[PDB]
Amino acid sequence: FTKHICAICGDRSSGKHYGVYSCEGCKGFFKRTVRKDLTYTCRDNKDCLIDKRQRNRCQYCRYQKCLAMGMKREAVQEER
Amino acid sequence: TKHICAICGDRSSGKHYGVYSCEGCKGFFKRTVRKDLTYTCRDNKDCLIDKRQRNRCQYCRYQKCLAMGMKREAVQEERQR
DNA sequence: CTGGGTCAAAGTTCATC
DNA sequence: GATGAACTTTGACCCAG
Ligand SMILES: [Zn+2]
Ligand SMILES: [Zn+2]
Ligand SMILES: [Zn+2]
Ligand SMILES: [Zn+2]
Repeated sequence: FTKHICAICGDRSSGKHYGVYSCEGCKGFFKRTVRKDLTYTCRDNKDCLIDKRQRNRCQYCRYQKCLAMGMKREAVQEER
Repeated sequence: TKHICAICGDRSSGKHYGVYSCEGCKGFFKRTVRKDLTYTCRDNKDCLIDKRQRNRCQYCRYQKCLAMGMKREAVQEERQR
């Protein structure tokens, strides 16, 4: 079931992931970012629009928005 | 399931934009859609699109991508380099 | 009331022309 | 700039009280 919306990009959501209502895309993205301790950089103004269509344009801005909406790095477990 | 590109007959590398196709036809469809490129056929819009002559008519290669089922809706926005 | 995993099919890269 | 073989990321769908 996906009755709520993603706080980061506005796509559909099953509910909270890492503390925030998010879609499978934003969940996966935050998980991988944290697991591999990735660092991104914005080529524009560090204010890129994050919606379903544009969410992959800028990883840096997608990641800042994950944090801004409440996703917590501590909620990502170690790899099994 | 097929290992032949439905557009040009070269070995396909998997399904791309809805059609079993090669990396060449995938790449060409992606670029055409992303950049809104329009081509013109020099002959009569019926050029042979095969592994060896696929680049000899962009108009006919693109029309064949569409005819074989490639979907423009499956090409996404360009990401940051 | 959300942790985990996969891998098809999206993506980009860059040597070669 | 265009191409295409090789390389990387995404996210829909599945697992589990
Ligand atoms: Zn999202
Ligand atoms: Zn940005
Ligand atoms: Zn082909
Ligand atoms: Zn032609």
